[PDB]
Amino acid sequence: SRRCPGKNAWPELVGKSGNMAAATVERENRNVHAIVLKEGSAMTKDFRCDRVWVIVNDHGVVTSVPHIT
Repeated sequence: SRRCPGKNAWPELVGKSGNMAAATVERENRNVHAIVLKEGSAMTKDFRCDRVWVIVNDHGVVTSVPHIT
């Protein structure tokens, strides 16, 4: 059993504002929730469909792929 509804990764978000990214996740996937954080943020590592990490740079730009994590 490992198949959650909604997209699990938004590679196309790489390069977009952490806000637009998180929004895209919660919007495109109403079954998940995205959180905004910068590169190196002390965040969980486990897997959570309702949780999507939005890693952005000092400019608030999504540098890492926002995927169900």
